[PDB]
Amino acid sequence: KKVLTLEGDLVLGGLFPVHQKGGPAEDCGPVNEHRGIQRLEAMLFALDRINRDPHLLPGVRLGAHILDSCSKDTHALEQALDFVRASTAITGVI
Amino acid sequence: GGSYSDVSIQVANLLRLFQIPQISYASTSAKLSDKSRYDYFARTVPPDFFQAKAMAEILRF
Ligand SMILES: N[C@@H](CCC(=O)O)C(=O)O
Repeated sequence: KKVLTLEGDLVLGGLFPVHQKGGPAEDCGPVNEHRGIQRLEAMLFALDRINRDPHLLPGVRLGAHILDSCSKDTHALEQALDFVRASTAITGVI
Repeated sequence: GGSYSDVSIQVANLLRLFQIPQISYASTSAKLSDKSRYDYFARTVPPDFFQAKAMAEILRF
């Protein structure tokens, strides 16, 4: 139910497995400390480095709309409608 | 709709997002019996779980 949002001129979506598949009762259970959190912080770190780069897109600021898949394909597909509901618009998906 | 199992599965993945019922008439794949994934799909034909039994029993005879 949560989404990470950062303002910008062009918005790039993201999809990461922050949570392990909980099971029948719950879709999302415990957190991935290595493949869930570190990878997302890596994407944020790259975005920060680009946004203070003068040689790469000096006048355009990139936003972000990052979602969570909970290591399940049905859950991931339900979340992915945010990318296509516009047609804020999403330029590309990491 | 849905004559080939592949077409039915692909269409079912999309229709469950908008809550639209679907009834098939020729799709006999067994994968469609898992209601945790295809929770809006029905059909008037049996699955392929019994056709294998029939074929195997024909060979044994
Ligand atoms: N039952 C076949 C379809 C064949 C037919 O149209 O009779 C299938 O699942 O591909």
